[PDB]
Amino acid sequence: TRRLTGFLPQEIKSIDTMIPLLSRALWNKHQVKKFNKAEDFQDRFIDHVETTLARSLYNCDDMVAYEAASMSIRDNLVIDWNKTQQKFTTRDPKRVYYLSLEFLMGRALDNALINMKIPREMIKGALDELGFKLEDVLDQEPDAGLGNGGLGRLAACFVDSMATEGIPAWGYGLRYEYGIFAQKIIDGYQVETPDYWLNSGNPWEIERNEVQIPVTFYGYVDRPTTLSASQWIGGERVLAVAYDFPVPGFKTSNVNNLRLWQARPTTEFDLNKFNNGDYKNSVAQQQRAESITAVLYPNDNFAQGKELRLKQQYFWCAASLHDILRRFKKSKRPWTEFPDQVAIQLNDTHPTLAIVELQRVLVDLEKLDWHEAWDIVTKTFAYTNHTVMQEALEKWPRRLFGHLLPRHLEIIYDINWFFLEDVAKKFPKDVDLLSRISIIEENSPERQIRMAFLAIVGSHKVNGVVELHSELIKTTIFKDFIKFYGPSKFVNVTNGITPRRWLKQANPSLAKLISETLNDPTEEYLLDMAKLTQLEKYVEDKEFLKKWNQVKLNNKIRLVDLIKKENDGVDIINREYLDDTLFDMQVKRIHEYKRQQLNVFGIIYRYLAMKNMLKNGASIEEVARKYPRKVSIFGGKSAPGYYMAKLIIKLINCVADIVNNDESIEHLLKVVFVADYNVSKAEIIIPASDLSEHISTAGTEASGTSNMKFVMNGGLIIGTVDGANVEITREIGEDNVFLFGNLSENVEELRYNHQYHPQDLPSSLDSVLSYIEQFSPENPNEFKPLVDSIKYHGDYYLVSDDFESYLATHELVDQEFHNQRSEWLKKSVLSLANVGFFSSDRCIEEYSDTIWNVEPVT
Amino acid sequence: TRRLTGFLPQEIKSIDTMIPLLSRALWNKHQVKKFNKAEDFQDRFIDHVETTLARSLYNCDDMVAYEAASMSIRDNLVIDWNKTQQKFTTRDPKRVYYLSLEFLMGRALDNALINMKIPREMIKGALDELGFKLEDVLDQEPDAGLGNGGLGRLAACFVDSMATEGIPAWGYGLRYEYGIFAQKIIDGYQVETPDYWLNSGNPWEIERNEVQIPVTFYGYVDRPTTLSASQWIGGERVLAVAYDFPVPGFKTSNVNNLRLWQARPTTEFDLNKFNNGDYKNSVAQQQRAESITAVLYPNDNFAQGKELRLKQQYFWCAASLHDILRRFKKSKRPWTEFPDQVAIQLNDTHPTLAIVELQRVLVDLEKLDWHEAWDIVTKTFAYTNHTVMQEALEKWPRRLFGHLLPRHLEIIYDINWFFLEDVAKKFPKDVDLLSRISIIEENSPERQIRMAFLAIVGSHKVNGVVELHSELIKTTIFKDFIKFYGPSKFVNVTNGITPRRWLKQANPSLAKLISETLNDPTEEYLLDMAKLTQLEKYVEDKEFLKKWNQVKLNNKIRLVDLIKKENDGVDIINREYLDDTLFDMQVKRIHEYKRQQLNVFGIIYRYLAMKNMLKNGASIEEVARKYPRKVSIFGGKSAPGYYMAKLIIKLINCVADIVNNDESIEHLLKVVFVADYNVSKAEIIIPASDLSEHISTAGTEASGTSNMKFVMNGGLIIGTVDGANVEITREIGEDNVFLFGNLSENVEELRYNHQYHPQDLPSSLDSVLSYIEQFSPENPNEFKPLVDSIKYHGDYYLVSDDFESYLATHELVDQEFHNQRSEWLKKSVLSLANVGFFSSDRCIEEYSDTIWNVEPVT
Ligand SMILES: *Cc1c(COP(=O)(O)O)cnc(C)c1O
Ligand SMILES: *Cc1c(COP(=O)(O)O)cnc(C)c1O
Repeated sequence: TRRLTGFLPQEIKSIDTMIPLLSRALWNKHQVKKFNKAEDFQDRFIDHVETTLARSLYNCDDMVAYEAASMSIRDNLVIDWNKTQQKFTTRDPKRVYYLSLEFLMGRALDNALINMKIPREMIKGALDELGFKLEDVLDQEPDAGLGNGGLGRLAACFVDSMATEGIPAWGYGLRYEYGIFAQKIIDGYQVETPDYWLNSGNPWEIERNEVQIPVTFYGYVDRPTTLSASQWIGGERVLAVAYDFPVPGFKTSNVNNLRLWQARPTTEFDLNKFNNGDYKNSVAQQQRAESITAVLYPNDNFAQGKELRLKQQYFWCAASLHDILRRFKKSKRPWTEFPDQVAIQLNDTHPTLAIVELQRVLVDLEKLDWHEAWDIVTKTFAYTNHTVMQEALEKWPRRLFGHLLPRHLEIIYDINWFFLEDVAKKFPKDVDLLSRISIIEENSPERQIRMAFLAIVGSHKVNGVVELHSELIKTTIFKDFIKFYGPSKFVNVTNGITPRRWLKQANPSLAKLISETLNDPTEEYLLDMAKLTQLEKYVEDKEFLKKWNQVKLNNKIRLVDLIKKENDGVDIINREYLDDTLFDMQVKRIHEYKRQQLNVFGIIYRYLAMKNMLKNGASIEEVARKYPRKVSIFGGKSAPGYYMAKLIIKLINCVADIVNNDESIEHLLKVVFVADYNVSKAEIIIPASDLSEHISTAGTEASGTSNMKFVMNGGLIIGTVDGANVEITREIGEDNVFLFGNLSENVEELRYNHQYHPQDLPSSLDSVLSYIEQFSPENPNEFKPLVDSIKYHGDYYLVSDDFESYLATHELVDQEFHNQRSEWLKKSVLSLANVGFFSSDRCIEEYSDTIWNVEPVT
Repeated sequence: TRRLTGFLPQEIKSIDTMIPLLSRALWNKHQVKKFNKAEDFQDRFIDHVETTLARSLYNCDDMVAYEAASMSIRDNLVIDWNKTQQKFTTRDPKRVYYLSLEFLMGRALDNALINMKIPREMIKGALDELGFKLEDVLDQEPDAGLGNGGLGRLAACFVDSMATEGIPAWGYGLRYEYGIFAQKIIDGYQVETPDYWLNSGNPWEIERNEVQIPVTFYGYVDRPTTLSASQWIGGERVLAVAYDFPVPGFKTSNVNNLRLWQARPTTEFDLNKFNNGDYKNSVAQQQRAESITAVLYPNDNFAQGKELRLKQQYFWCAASLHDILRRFKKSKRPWTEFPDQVAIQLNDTHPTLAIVELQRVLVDLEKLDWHEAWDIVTKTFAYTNHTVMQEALEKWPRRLFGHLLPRHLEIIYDINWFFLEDVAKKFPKDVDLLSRISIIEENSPERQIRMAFLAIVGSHKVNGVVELHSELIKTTIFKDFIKFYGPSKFVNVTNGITPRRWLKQANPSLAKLISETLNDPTEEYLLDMAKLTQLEKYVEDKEFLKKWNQVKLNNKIRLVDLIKKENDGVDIINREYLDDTLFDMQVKRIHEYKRQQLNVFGIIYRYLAMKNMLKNGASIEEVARKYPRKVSIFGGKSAPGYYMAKLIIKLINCVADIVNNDESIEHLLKVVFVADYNVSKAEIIIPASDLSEHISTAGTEASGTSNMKFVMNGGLIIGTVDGANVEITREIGEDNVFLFGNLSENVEELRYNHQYHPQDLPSSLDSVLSYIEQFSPENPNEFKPLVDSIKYHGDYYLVSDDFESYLATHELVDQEFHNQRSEWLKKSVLSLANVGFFSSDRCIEEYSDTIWNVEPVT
């Protein structure tokens, strides 16, 4: 009884003898086996329809089929999830715990079908014989509302690669009920909605009602000097109940685990209250508890949200560390071996409280010496940093932090004290250094606790996400920490993406082409991306290029089908002429620095130029020869209160309404916006891409994984020389990317000249800003804040500066693609051929060998 | 696609031809079959552990096993739920819809094991081979928090019988999240707690996320004379989502359905609000919606609750009628045939709005003539009335009703108008009749709508729950209605209980005995309870009686085991001597008229008598000879604000603390209170019963089904000549029940004399009232209101009057049981032998033949 993920070997050798031989024989002659053949899947599927779902052939529809098929696949997974967890218990290897505030998991079923050792075609077969089109049942699955942007997607890809590599890793996070939110574009505006992804339960979790951790907030420390084992007599306690998500690996039978926490009240219902008619309060406790896992990134733009964000980050750090030390004590190993057995990765600053908490439990509960405990903490953590600009670094104010977490404030003051002593002993008399490098920021009037500095001081390794970013954190925001610790502590591991979701799941038709040309029927190239350089040989010969183009044309058709479906059966994109239609997409977070507005100003410019040309008596054959057939695809969500980002979404929608419906330019240009862009939409959108925009102001992006997703699928980049664009260029060659705009050196000066020595706007740009001051007749000055930020508030994101360069590169793109497609297709094949360094398997190799010092146990 | 419970035959003959023969062959070669053998169940079970629950042999504990096994059985059920629903669709028989505000379903697994055509033993076998004790896994199941008292349990039993009989019936109700509440006795007090029965989901439902009915509140009617099709432009809309619970029948493969509604907001999350930091309001709608199915019987003792109760009753009437007319229209039959096809039973007044609603939809939406519609309404409904005292008849105030339901007020005024005309034409010049029989009560200052009168006027049949009740409603509260309608309309169908839960589930050991003795290996007697009269032959012979008693002893052990478990391993009841311990239980709603206080006053009396006896130098052999070993088992819940009922629970607990721990009486008396008495507890508690108390003031109980449950299990009744006691007595014979106390004739006079001509309290009673004015040292006047109600406020429930009679009958009981158990055992065997009329199968036969005019379609 009692232990769900592994019996220590000894326990099993004792227990086994007290079980009567008949029980052991029966259990053994009826133990579940994994599917070995399609019939096996059919039998599980039909039994779940008839028994679980209490349904029959006559009313098992596609939602039923998905529920049943998911239940069958999870059954198979559980068998290997149990074996793997027992192997690690029996073999006690060093383990990796990956703490991330968001895991952008996407949809689980097809990924399980691909990472299945004995196949999508067998299951595909089996389902079709029972009456089901796999693709129709695949669509019934809601994307897990467990993450949001690239931070979470990086945690997701990693989790996959660790499982493929048999690395003993677990991810810990939160089980958000409602996602971050979900986007509807109502009347050209974004309206936020609850992302109801658990409405019909969730067939992939294991709810572990058995694992319930208590977590405490507020209270007081009573000793009756901080260094000593103190007692936190807290004021509120909530419960963390775990939910296990199994994680398959490609070709392994090693299934690793994601453990997410849901917050529950200590007292569900209060009958006293209800019976006295105080109904609202009888359920009050329940309400408070559930706030903590209700929504991702709760609005912290006011005290209550600042509090809830901290409250949530403590709850997950607390419960996860608890579960991480519980498992350790089954080893019965001495605390001094904890660093040799546990590696915890802080994916960004959000889990830094885990440092302060391990110190808190080792000193207050476990009674170690403050200094012996701190040595263990130090050797256990490592921090990945994703921030460029110092302003985005997380700080908490002392009043709030103290009130909510009294003992953890005490330990942060202690930690900082000894660190600042160590600094004083290394740089005698350097007064200002002590102020700058301190964890507590002495500010007016609220002192802050600088979390990123606490994370450097508590970790044995910090790393950036791309080489240039890494150089930059040693050179800029963490310079003093490099002086005191030495360059050694600051590493780089360039980000990457998983081949199985982003190439084999998202683009099967290309995955088959490669397995055909390179003659690799076992898809071994997904484990060894290095082999894709062989595609370079076949760059020179025609039938291959025809083949390569066809894949991309069929992929374009899928996207077109999606836009039609999403437009209630009406097509937006003109399907005839599609092979000569350049699909140009910019799908990412709507934010002024991502410069979606630069891209829109470029669209309006081209449109204005086309229209003017027609009216000056050119035939469309003449206009089309200069501005050929294009579809601009935009997708992404704005934060709920970012007014300017929400304006940019309305503006894209307005441009689309005038241009898409303007007969005169006869379908030479269309603008489309995809709502509630999530991973599944990105799996349809990315393999269809002819060109993808990666145009942020230079110097603003640290890495950038969707860039890599476009490259792995033969898409070309038009981008700024920033972020992941720089490393893409290194690997695939400068001659294959379309770079433009200013470089970072010139950014601070061009910014200065804008205010204290202004030049003027280019006529091109001035034509579009006057033309929107597009048309918007109902409110002919709605788009004014945007125009006036460029035209009157120093144009901080350099739209004016890059406008002409951007347009010049687009003239290039257009001629390349339409008029000399064999040159275009060579850029695409070579992209593929050299994308392999960005495989998240290589990121996990690097992390395992330099930071975690972890070996696979498979 | 789309229809979940049956394809009209035609639809299938058409569809079938379009399915390719290979799909049809595959589907057909992999269609789930029902378990035919234990291996079949093992395979489903292991697969659910490994796959659904992602677990393994090494960590599949009992919660896991239950979850898995439940899932396997539901799977089997679903196969026949689907067949049955399709048969009815194909055969279009008249259907019965049973509307009930509460369905006390209890725990579903074992019931399913028993009502399983090919067995608990096969499953049992199978589980044990895998490592599981059935009984350990059975306990993991929370009792469905879907009902509360007998009203709901009547609906539950019915549902079972209809299913066994192949009667085409569906039950409609609400899916309460939190039950009514759950009771913890903290410090001897009841503390209400949320009944968290859905904490780990619910493996028996089918969540039909597909069936979502809108329901509307407030608003206005706009015509721009009520008679006409009017438009209700309501002000709030909530959603009703169905959850299907399959309902097996014994030996049938006919599985019928319970459809429960959950209220959902029309808008789950409001991102606008959230983003503005108005977090609280962003989720506000959700909050309001969920109020409607959050809790059963919401506290209506203030406007807000009056409102919520009406709100809830409308929601369920509305959604259910909707679902009932929807299914009707698949028949494509004329509205004039609705009465020939739908029979809707109003289980009590709570669904009377269904009348007004069917009239509302037939007139406003379906556009029938007010008078033609009304004729259909009339012929469709029948009302079972469960109320004795007119005061408990539901009325709603016009302001509130009107405000919440404006159109339904209009129709109620109309309905009433014509009815009152009809009355005037039948009784010219009878002025006051018109006032009395009216549906709208002209009162100060708020006019009420008398729901029960509306229900009479809208039904074609009204029925009481027991013959005497029935006569009484014709004679009293509904007399004028009998004058005007004629006796014919007022029927009786005495209530009853299902044999399979209350005998075979709750008491297997007896069910085996009967199958052994009557040589009926097939348990056919559960279908034909009439055969149990054969047990009467075996009344006379010893081995049988030994056998009969053994059963009851083992059953008592079970209860004891329960109380121990519930007392943290500490036993309360002394296990040695158990066969001579009379288990005397009164498990029911704590209410002054149920007279638990009479029973407690009787316990304290006996204790005071015992103690006094000991102190007067009797040896316990002497005390024991007079007051033999008894365990009073109390169980039941008080309403949250019923101060006096809550006092009574403290008082029972106080008594138990003094008596149970009083060494002196050496275990001759124990008082035990079982907290949070639900059905499962009642399935352990009832077969263990030696005697059960049914002691309400005479004239206060309409029927009373636990009484029958006790009878079916050989328990004897001590009761008032009231309620179901009267019919129990008829059937099993007066000589087998212990009746006492005043008769109803005498109640009004005894009551009068209490105030305007008082006699004095019996000394017996005065001893106990002074003794509690038991001990309670901390607050030596806590129990005063109880004492002063009897002693100074006319003792309206006749405790004083019946005290002595009660004690006298107890003396009888005690002697019968301890000293002449063969006579006791004959009462028990004969009880059994003649309990058969109270089989809910016979209730359902009667209902089917007189009221519903329904035939089985099996
Ligand atoms: C790839 C991915 C991301 C990360 O992309 P960024 O370049 O970091 O914007 C975000 N969202 C989705 C849905 C993705 O698939
Ligand atoms: C039988 C039953 C009831 C109905 O009994 P009443 O005699 O009407 O009090 C109520 N609750 C439970 C748990 C039951 O099993």
